[PDB]
Amino acid sequence: MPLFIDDALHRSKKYFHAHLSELLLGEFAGLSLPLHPPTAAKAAADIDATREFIRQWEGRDDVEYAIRNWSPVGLGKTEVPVRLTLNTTEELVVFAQVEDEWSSLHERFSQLSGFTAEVVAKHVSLWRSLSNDDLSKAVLVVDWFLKHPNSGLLKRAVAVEGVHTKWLENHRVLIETLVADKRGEPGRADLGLGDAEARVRLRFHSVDAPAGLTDIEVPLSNLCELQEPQVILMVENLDSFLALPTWPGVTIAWGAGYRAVDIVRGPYFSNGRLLYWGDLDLDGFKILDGVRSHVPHTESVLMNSETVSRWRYLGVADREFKAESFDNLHDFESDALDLLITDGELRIEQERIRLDVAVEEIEKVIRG
Amino acid sequence: MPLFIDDALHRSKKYFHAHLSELLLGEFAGLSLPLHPPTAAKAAADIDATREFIRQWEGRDDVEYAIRNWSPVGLGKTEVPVRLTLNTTEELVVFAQVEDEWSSLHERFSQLSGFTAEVVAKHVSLWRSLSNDDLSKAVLVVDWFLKHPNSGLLKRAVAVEGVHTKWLENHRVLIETLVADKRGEPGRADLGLGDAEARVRLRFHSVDAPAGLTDIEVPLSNLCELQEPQVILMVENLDSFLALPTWPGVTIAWGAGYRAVDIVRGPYFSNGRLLYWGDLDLDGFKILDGVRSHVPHTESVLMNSETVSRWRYLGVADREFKAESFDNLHDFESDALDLLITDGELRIEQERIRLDVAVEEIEKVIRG
Repeated sequence: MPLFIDDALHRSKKYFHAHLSELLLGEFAGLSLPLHPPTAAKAAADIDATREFIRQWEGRDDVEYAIRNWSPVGLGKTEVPVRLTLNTTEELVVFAQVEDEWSSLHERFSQLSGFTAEVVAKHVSLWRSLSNDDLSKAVLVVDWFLKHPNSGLLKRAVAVEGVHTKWLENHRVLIETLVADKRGEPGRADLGLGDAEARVRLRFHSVDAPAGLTDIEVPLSNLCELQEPQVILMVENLDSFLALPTWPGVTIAWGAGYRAVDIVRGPYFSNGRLLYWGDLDLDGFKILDGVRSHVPHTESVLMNSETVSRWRYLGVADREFKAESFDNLHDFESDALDLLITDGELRIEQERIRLDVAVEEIEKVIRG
Repeated sequence: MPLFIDDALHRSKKYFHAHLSELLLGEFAGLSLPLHPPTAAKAAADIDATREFIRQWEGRDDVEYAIRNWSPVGLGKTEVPVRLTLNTTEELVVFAQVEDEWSSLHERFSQLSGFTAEVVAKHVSLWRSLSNDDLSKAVLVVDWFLKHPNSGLLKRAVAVEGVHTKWLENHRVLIETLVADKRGEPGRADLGLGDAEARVRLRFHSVDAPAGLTDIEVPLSNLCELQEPQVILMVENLDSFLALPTWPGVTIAWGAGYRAVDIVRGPYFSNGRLLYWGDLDLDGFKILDGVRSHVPHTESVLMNSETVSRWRYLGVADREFKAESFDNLHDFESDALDLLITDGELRIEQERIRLDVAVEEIEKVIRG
């Protein structure tokens, strides 16, 4: 089919957008589009559209013309445009009508001349839409990450002017690439940003309270400053954790559900006898399994078929129950979870156990 | 209009439900419903419906009948039912067809005979739908609240079997009424339940860290176990609070927004020089005002027209701005809030201040 000038314009702009990387590198191979001039029969079938096709190309210096003999259809020998060829990037950009976009791209590109041009061009998609101020901030941030490698600092501790956390996160992939470039690392550099926040809550009896503080929440990293505990009681439910009294030599730990598995990776938790009390449901047993995966001498409390049998009348159906296998449960815990399964996937929350009964069973287990 | 038997049944049941309190008290005044027998003309216009009306009442001992003379319409003297009268609660309940509901209501009511019958009947709406087990638990809970007045304990510390927090809350108004009854208090008793709310977060320099713990979160009640601070830096935004370094003799406190006003009620906060750093918006200044309402020597940091003037280019419009007057701001803070107002209700979040600049201004203010 005949390629009209509007169609060539569209294809040229589409190609320009498809090869933005190469053009910024000066790697323009040229674009050649055949215009497919009408056959004699088509020229005779629609004389006016064929005239329009030819007229749209007349007088262009980048267009090849050829004489076709249409004498059999009464038009005689007529010169028709056959092919557009754009050899230079300037010809493409002026033809594709993208001069302002190209100038803005080169201006932004030139602001990035401190980095490898090849890498910049390959990821043009990351920066073509940024403001010049955003680019200047980006350069400043890259220098900051090069001067403070593995800072371990929170995203907020990047003290670069105009750089707030939401902005730094939004362009993060670009920053990682540019840090990799300056470091000579492939792809994306580790920024060495931190997250901190590894926290755990502990309660003490007044005789053991560090500096007399009987209820503290600390980062896991500070646990080495404490006296080693003889007994740790980890409690999943917070309300049960808070209602318990405190005992000499016993550190009470809040398990915070599944967070228990990450918490027990701290050496503090292996230095004592670890007792765990969770929910009587799938999730409590899965947390117990994960805890023993790091501290195998973990003893369960109130997570036995005897307690289940007593308190199942307050159980509700666990709505999310999916049979999962746990490798680190003892037989009596497999028996208790199976017992919860068969009564209709029961969940017996810790809060349904009478606090005094839980205290009595805990005291029995702790005393040995 | 003639009242058919179905309509009387409906009205009797509706009345029964409307006076449930009085019936349980034996205060049944009787129900009298006039049946409005047809006039001669209506009896003649619809002979069959009139026959049905009469037939539905025939043979009932509680129905008054009267002879109407319908001879002018060819029916002669005909006896017609004129009025239903139910004098006893049994007649009403059997007629209203609510025997099972009435028996269940009295059984539940008899379970409440330990309390004033009048009060129980007046609030029948609170208990008619409970199970007998829920009633037994309620009695046990009432005895618990009578034996532990002003316990200050959390809802979870109610160690009554089968009573969990969600259940105790769902029936709470009923429990308060019953405790009031046994206490001889009008209406609803204070249960004397607590909320054990507090929680302030503190960071220390390593030389001041209690037992070497440099980042702790404690209940406000534990603050008396700490050494009195020389300087407190309260920070509203958490990310700024965490990114700051720690200084000798300086305790950094997390203000947690509006929670700062309740936190500073602790004597710990008056024992030192209290510095506050909040957001540059309406909320930060309102928190500062509330803080000084308890600790008048509170000094603001970075909440001045100089800092505003420098960082306003990162401000955004505060969308919830409502002109509020604050009594405890100093003139330079009124000037800074007014400056935020006039540039279009700006919010300049703490995270937009360069961390090193905030550190420098904080260090200047702390050093004096």
